[PDB]
Amino acid sequence: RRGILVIRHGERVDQVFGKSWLQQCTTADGKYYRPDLNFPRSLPRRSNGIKDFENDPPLSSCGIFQARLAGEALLDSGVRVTAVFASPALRCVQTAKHILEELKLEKKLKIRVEPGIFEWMKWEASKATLTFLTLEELKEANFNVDLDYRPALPRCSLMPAESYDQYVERCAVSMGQIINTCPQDMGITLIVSHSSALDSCTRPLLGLPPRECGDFAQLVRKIPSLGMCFCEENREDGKWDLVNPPVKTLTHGANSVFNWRNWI
Amino acid sequence: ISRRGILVIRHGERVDQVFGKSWLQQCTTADGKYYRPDLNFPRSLPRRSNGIKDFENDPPLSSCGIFQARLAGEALLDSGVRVTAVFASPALRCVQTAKHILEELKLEKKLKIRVEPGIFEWMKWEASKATLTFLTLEELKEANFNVDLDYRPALPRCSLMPAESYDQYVERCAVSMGQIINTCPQDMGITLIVSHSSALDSCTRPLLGLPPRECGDFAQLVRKIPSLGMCFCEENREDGKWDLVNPPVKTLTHGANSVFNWRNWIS
Repeated sequence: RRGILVIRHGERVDQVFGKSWLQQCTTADGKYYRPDLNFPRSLPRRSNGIKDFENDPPLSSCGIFQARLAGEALLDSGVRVTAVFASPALRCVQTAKHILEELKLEKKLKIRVEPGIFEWMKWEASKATLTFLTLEELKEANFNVDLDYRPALPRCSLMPAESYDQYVERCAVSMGQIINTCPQDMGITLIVSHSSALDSCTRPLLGLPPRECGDFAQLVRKIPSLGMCFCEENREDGKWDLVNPPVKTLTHGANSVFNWRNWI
Repeated sequence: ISRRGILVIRHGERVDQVFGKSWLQQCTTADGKYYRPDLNFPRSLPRRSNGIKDFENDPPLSSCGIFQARLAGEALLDSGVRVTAVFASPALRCVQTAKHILEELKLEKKLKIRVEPGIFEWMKWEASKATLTFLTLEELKEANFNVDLDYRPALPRCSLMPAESYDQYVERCAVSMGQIINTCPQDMGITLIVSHSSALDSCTRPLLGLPPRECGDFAQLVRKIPSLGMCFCEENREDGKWDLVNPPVKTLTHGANSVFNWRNWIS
């Protein structure tokens, strides 16, 4: 059968170090350094400054570990991946990348950046306070992105004040186009997105109405990094069925800050 | 100039830390083979005498544990420091942690892991009520850990007394550190001691010429040590005294990842 696997991005640095993260890793000198190993080895090359990561943060090292471990598990599962779409958020695109690298398909498949599956604008910041990397920058930062892919919703079309109902509609519209981007291949398509997407990108396929707004927010906070939601298409009925994801869940503990001076 | 240093490092996350004492049962088939019921269980278990049953009291690194060990290894590479030797507790989680550190340092082939029962966990906290076994050097060599087959431990495995007191524990640690520090005391590099939480105190105090902490004070401090937690000592040129200093790599802080199941948590 043909399947859709919705996947949450891995741990993001600001989930661990807070909004101040960017200040914690930037020299007076203006440069980046790792004050803690969980900060990534390096940041990708970016316009409008290091200053832009603030609203579009990268994966933590743990995040990368998570994305790789899932990728590896998809390889091991024997499943066939035929396409990957990702929210323009750097945490998503990075997650897509590491999954592919462990699947050994980073060269074979090109990441399709789809703003239509971006986070609900409400939880994010306004337009004047939110910017993504350009395909060019990603290509330069070594993400094998599809330069030709025409998004169901271009980046500037995202309204920094969309309602819940507009969000779920744009998601349904985006899923629409994706499902019709060559509906033939009998493989799995990856949608690497955010917590909310596990509900807002599957319900339409399942022909279900949007959850009540309160009911929705309540469910999407419970979703962990690399959390998955799997949908399959029935041959004849053409209906979509919610099924078990092809890889196991990932459960592990935190690691709290330590200091050998804080002995006594 | 450079100085000579000792870096005590706690092992990475162990599976039973996450999945509990029942872990072995969760990843064993009705058949009797191993499988991964969650991605945090490792890809595979090493080849072991008695098959699978012995892991119960000597568990492996979780996937996360491995990530942690690797991350630190990489950081040591990046720091530019020179590592000249590694010693590890016989516990599998320790030997695994040493291995991954070396692999990221690119020295797995160049340096051989010296297994030293003298720096094993305090026996009080080890259910050698079941009887500890460990892996043998041979089994490790076969499981592809470049162990030192010639290294004569300051305390051989069977000399560990399953009822040692706190005072005996700290003394055996001091005695072991003793021999380690005299195992060619010349090279101006860093020696890794990959061991347990307790070792960050029990293996550095003697070097620092400090008396053992009060037992309660000691237990209270060692639960606060995280995976890959480090404690660094340097030797003064003249004095010959040891100084407690900042570890050559940053700390590693990250969040948990709780069990999920969508179809269910929806209703």
